[PDB]
Amino acid sequence: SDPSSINGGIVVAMTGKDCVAIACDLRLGSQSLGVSNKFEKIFHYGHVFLGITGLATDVTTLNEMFRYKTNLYKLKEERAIEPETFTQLVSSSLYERRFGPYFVGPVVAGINSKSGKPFIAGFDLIGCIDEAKDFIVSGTASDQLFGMCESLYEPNLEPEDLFETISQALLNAADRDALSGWGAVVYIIKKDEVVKRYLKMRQD
Amino acid sequence: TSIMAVTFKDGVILGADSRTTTGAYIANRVTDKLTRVHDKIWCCRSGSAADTQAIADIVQYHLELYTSQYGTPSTETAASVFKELCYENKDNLTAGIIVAGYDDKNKGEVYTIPLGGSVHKLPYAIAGSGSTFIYGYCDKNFRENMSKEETVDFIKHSLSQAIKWDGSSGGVIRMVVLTAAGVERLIFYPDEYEQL
Amino acid sequence: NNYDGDTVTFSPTGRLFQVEYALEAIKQGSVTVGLRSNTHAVLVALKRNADELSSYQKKIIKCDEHMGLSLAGLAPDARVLSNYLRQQCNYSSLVFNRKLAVERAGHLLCDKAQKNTQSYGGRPYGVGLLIIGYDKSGAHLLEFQPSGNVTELYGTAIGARSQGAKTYLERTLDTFIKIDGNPDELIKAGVEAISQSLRDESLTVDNLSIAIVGKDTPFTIYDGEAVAKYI
Amino acid sequence: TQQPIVTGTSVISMKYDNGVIIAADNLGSYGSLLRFNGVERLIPVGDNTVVGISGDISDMQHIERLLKDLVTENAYDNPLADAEEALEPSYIFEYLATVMYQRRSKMNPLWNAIIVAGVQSNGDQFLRYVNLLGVTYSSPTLATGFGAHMANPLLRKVVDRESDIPKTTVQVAEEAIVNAMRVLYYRDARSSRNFSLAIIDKNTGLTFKKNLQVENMKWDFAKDIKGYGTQK
Amino acid sequence: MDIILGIRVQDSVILASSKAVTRGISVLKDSDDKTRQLSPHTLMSFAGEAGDTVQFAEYIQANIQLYSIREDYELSPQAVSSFVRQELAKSIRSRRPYQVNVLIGGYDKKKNKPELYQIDYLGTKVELPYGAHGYSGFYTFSLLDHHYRPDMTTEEGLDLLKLCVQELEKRMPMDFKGVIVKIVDKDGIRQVDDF
Amino acid sequence: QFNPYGDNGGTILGIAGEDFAVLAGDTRNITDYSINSRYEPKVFDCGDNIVMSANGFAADGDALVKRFKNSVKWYHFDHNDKKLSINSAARNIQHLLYGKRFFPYYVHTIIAGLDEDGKGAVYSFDPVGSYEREQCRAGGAAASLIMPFLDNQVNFKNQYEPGTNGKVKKPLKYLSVEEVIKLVRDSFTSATERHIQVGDGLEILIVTKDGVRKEFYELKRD
Amino acid sequence: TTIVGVKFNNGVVIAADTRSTQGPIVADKNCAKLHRISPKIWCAGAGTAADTEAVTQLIGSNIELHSLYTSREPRVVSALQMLKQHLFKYQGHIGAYLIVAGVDPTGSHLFSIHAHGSTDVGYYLSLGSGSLAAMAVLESHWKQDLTKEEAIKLASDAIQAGIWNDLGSGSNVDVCVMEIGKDAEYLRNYLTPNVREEKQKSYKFPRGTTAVLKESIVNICDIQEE
Amino acid sequence: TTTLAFRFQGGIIVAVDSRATAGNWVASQTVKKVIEINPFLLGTMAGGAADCQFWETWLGSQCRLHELREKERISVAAASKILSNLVYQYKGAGLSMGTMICGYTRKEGPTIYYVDSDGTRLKGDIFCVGSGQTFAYGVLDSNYKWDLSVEDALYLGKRSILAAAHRDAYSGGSVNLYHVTEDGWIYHGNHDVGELFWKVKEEEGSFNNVIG
Amino acid sequence: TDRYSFSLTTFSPSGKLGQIDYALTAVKQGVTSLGIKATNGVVIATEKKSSSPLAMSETLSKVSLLTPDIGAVYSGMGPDYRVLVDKSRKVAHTSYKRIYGEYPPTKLLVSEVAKIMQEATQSGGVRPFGVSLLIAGHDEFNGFSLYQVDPSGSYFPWKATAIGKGSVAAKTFLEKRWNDELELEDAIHIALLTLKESVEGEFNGDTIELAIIGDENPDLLGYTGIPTDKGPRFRKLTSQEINDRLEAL
Repeated sequence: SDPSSINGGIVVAMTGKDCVAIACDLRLGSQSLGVSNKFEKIFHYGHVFLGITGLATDVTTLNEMFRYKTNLYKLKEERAIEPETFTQLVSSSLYERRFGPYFVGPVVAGINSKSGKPFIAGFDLIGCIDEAKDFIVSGTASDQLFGMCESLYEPNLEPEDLFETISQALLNAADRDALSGWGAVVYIIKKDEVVKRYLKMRQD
Repeated sequence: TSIMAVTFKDGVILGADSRTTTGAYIANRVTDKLTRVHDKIWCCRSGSAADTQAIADIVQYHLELYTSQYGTPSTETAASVFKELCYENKDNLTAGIIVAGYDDKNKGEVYTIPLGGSVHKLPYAIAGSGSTFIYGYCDKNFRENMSKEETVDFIKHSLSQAIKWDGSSGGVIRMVVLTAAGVERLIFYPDEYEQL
Repeated sequence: NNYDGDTVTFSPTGRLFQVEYALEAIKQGSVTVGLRSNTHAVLVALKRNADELSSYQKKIIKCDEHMGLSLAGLAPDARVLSNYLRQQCNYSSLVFNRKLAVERAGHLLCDKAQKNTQSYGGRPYGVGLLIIGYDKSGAHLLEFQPSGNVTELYGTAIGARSQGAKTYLERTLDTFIKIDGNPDELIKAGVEAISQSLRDESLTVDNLSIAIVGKDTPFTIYDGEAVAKYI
Repeated sequence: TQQPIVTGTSVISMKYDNGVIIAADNLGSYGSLLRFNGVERLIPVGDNTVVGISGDISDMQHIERLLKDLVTENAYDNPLADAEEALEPSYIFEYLATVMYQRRSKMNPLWNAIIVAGVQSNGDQFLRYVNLLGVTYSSPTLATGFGAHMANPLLRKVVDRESDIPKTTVQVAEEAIVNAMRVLYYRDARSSRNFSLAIIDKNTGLTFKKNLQVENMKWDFAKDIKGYGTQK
Repeated sequence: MDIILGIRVQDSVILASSKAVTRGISVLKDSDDKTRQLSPHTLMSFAGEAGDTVQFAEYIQANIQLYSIREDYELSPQAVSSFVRQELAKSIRSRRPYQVNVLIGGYDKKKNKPELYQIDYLGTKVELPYGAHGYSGFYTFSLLDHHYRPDMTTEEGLDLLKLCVQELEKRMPMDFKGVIVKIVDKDGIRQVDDF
Repeated sequence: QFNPYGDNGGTILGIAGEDFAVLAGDTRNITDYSINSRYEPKVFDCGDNIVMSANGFAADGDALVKRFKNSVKWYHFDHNDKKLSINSAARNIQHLLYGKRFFPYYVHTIIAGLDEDGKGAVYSFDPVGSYEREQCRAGGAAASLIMPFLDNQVNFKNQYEPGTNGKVKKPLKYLSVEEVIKLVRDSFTSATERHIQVGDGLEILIVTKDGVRKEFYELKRD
Repeated sequence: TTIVGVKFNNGVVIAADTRSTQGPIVADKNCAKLHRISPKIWCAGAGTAADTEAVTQLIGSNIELHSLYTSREPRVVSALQMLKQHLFKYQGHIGAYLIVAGVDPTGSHLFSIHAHGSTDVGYYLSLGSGSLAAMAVLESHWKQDLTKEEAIKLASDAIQAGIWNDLGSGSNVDVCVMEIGKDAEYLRNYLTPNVREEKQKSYKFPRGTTAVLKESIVNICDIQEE
Repeated sequence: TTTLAFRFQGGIIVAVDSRATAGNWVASQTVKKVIEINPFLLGTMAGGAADCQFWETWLGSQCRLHELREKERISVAAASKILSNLVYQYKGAGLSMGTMICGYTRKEGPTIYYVDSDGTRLKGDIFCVGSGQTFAYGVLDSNYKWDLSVEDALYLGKRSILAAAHRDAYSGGSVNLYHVTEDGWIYHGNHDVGELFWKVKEEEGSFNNVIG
Repeated sequence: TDRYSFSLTTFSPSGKLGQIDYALTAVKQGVTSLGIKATNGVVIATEKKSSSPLAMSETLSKVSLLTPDIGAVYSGMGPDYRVLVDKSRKVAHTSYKRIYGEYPPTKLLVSEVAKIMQEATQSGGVRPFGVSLLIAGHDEFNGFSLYQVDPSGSYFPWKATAIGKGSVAAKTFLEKRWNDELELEDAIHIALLTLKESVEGEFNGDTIELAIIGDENPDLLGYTGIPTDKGPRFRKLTSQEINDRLEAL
């Protein structure tokens, strides 16, 4: 059908004060049939976190693509790449294959080490940088995510207010969507310390 | 949209409207459809808008170089340049150009190029898509070898009819006059011919 | 000095030495004599074998059903040109329905030879061809140099000891043009001509090769028992 | 792809004892509008061959370009190529043929139909046909387009086969071609009163008679007809 | 299409592929193998589009063996899977795709553990303790949740597999004429002659 | 749009003799309901005792015939005036057809002459290549009118003896070239009546080992 | 997306919305839409969201090249003629509809460019989905010879017409005012209509509300050595 | 069209019919569909007449050329896996194939391979190909025996084609028999379907849809 | 055309490439140029020379801007400097700026210009560049930074350095005047002063070109209203400005 709804997937991302959090589901389907409840859609190059939604194979292709580009950045200029600089590379890689593109929708989430600001950004198929300082949502339960996320969220949250909001936001769209859910992992990204917390949730 | 050019005793006078419709919404209404491609050889553009302009830039590049190496082009020369770009990309570049100009040796000449790209010399030309309403007017009341005053009214009066019967023709009537005296622009606003 | 192993460099005496050296490829080749009239042209060639058990080297090459070339230079170099003449003969027939003119076929030939004498790593062709043919302008005999220069002649020769044949023809020049409609004699006057280039080489049924072209004859090569009535 | 845009009418023709006649009219219609009048479709080539072109006006112009280059090409080298190796009609034909085939293969055709009308140096008549499919044939009567089934029948009633070419003289042929322009002019809805005419003879050279009109039309009958059948 | 199940018990990967091959209206051959030995302890089973399958199974087996004779050390299942993933990625961007679904089972002698992997026609690698491709998949992923236990032995695992086959045999309206079983384990790659 | 192939009709009949060959075809040249020309050959001599006809759509017919008469020329040139067999002509023709298989030729091509047993051969090809040595075969529009008749009179197909009643097949006939020629014109007279793509002129190339003879005979013109 | 570009006596003022959409859903309440070819050549873009941002970045690249290769200011025409040429090759497969504006030494300019390579010139042009609405307001209030303080008001009310009546347009209204031989001023968030009310309550939650299955700490740091 | 081969313990009987078509009418009935690749390999023409006839002759170029380089006549398996690779380039270019390359070598015995348009390459020991492949299978497979005689295996071939000829519209003409031994193929003559039909019926007392 | 596809940079028999050494010879013929890296800027200075006094040196650029943060200054051939400044601009934008959205770090751009040097020792038909550049710049991660790119194709980071015909004298003077802490006003005071013991023609602000990569300017940016962007840290000083500071030596 849709080339970005044939295995589903979602990514939600939110900012708080002095922290960000990003989270994905763990579902890989082939249409109707569930194949796996343990495929990641979040990856980490350094202290940047890149969540990638959309078609199954291009999540994986694109992970090893940026794995290649992040290595050459770090080696030449002798530091881990910053969130803001990286966002520009996520845009260009999509745009190079302007026709017949990568059928993804990534989410960049970090906290800059040079300024200490939460910073997040988004992309469509072709990739238009979507600034925010709220939250950016992407995937196949994104219509639901945009409503749900906005309603709970209060501008700026504490590092563990932020775990309760982005967890509920993700659960409630994911159990009203058919191609999302089925086990999920929520990350809380503070300055220097990332915790990966799997979530108890509905498998049916 | 209506474009025309008429030969007369002192040279050739070019004529255009200024409405460019796309759909029902008029994008621009002060369009200057009369383009200089040398300095005594001006053209008239009609048809697919981006594809006429693209060609014209290339023709301009050809003639600027032609001047600089071989000497000044003629109406004939410029029209030829035009034809061979429409002719060799004739499936996808869709252009009706009227190339009109004043030579210092042969006076005014007019060529008409339709969408296939075939040159044809004419003592006045009309091409467009608003010029299918004034076809019978232009032939009956036209005379070859008219004095200046007459010519300017002949092209006004036709475009006034084109405006009236074609709603893809409108706004200002622009005329550029090419003569040995030089290069003179006239502009006629709507009350000035809607009066008639 | 190094003007002589470079085909791109002159030569303070205003030459190139390579085309000249290439012109000496013709002198060490074998002899051939051509003579033509207004209705028939003839090539009379002396083939030359290496030893007793070796065969004799064909020296008239059929180019078409009305065009023939004969070498007198080096054989490997002649195999590049023979195709080229065939190629432009079939292209002229194919496209323009025209049995390729002899005179125009010379002009093509020039420019193939020139473009390798202009270019380094290239060489002038060491072969020099005599090219006969029958078109609507009549019969013609061309002499092609390694230079790429073509000239049009009542009769000529190239090879080894070519000068003596040119003499036999310079005399007998005004006899054979006024022979017309009698190929028998035209063939006979060239046998006497190539006999002045011998030096006890004789002419047998294995040495002599004649080929003719007519207004009533296509291209034919006689050899074996067909030149044994013209010894 | 290429499909017709601006199109001519028909070029019509027949053989007679000492040469060939060929005639075409002066029209570029752009469908409904009959937009170019006095733009000629017969192109004399050489000095004894008239090559009459139907179909596309665009394409036709660009094949006149190649004919002119071809006279330039045959003249080169040789001074006797304007006397006894001139451009024969079979020559002008062969190049036009071969061009059509090769353009057909790349699937962008030069959309024309050509008659190549002449007389050989041998004195033989030559009238030979090519079209945009690449098809060739000779006949005693030949016609492009719509005229290949309108004009062609009338012409072909004078010369039926290859043994009435000797018996058809320059004056019966002149008449038949005039007549067939007029037959077309009634029943063909893209036509023009002006037409050019060439007459190719084997002793007076090529004569190129321009700017004839069609006359002696019938209309005298049309005051009698009233209604469509119910109305009288 | 054709059956293609994997099941990874604590000491062996048990792969199975269908015997029957039906090209045209008629089964033409009834015992054809649909596997290729890549490495002594790495096995690849295939089913997919007729005539892509032969070329893609033999292509990958040339390249993996070349890499093995070079270092004299066979690549992990983990590695094999990724190289497999990579070509299928490339093939849907290319003019005509290879649409060949493969289950890769290998014994990893470096973790000293058996491992199973699933790579679909699009090129998605997934580790899984059992897997399946095509319509075959639909009847056995549910039946396998019921009886599978991670700590099983091989002979337990063989009777589970003959349960799986049995369920397919009735409920599938396409004949497969039973499976051929091939086991991949640390003593080599062996076969079972019982269905 | 563009459509790149037509049809120009006509029909051919190649009959492989026993010591002769005959290749006949009508010379009627048409497009749609128009008669282009009364007479315009569809049987071409190629020389070296092989006749060739490609009938179908004219434009391919002219070019593939043409590309064969060069492959004749080049053979004489580089293999040094060796004889070109009918048998070697066939194999060669197959590559000419097959060279274009994606924008293919449109003509049924039949060749005939005498090969290296001195017996008549006719080889007939399908448009994208393939060929088969036949004893008789037709091609073209009207070919299925002419074929089942020719099978009746030559190969005596389905004719049994009188008084046996099927227990014995009717004995074969040794032919001469005039016996056959009679039969060609008549089968064509039928096809012309009963089909609209046949008529005008009938042109019969005969190959004998004494040279290639060309004999014209008229049909009805309709 | 409502984007006006209004020429005036001493310059040009170009203003746009802050809404970026992805389908019917509002991606971003506030996002930039005015981008910078060159410091004196601004542009805003309408049509397809990625192909606005990249094509500006790209002819941006080559002009910056070009301005420094010539040791002179980069002209409005320089930009215009490269855009134009570049868009025509793909024959209108790259979806961008830009209002291009700017000042240079040879005066004030204002252009519009379609996705193929039509270019028009008025003293007021608009592109977007808002185009229609924008344009209406302009033709009533506008005259020849407007002052700055006049111009900016005309630009603002013009985008506000855009917001009320077009749904592809909304949120805040951005302005950038350029005058000839004076610095180019970016007034992002000039005029804010549609200021979001207070939500009826907080939807904050006590600790422990959701259920964790497991927890871990995962490392973003390099390997250390004691 | 209906083409078959089956191994037994003497080698491989290859049998084909000789009528082909175009349209709904008999184009030819003189066509032989047993294309000699080698004098030790027989290949069959089914599907498209041109494509099978062209390539199978090219395979025999590459077979002849193999013998020269390695000084050793090719295996049956090596022949098939040249053709499969070549074919597979022309996939999605409209190329239809449908051949079996059958050979007897001393290192493989009798072997049959089927090659396909698609580029499948299957080994197996009874392969029936054509529009009438359904009707060949029946008679073959109900009386197949590995331990079979050479007189009896040519008659089992004969009869699989004669059922197929009878019921399929497009088969007919003649039946061709080949016995492939180690020392190359022997041709076991031509049997017209016209003459054959009524002799088999008189002998076996089979056929009793058909009046008699 | 071409018919050269073999290097003309070749090793000598006792080692060392002959050609990269010769190319370095052409550099020490040329003008004297210096660069002093301070804690808050980098100052660079060079001397301007003309064919004749009828030639202007105000329309000639012996200091160029590559990006708004990283400038260049040379000693060596004028022509080689010209092409090597342009190819650097083109590769600065095409091999990083498009992709990463910001201008290259000073180190990263230095690294790129060093491969261009390399491909004019390597690859047939070419000879090495005949300039040594100082590429001074500022990036966010190395602070201010000074490099010296040479025809060899290697680069070395410096604290202050000299190249040209006065190079040996210059660096002996620079040894004694480099201090750990140098303010931007002090840095200018050493660099003019060093260059003055390497001048024997006219000494005026019209013959001495000086450029600072000091600290940033929101007045040569061309706009205001984005506080992310802070203008050119590169700022070439006109003749008059340099001239005030010559009277204050």
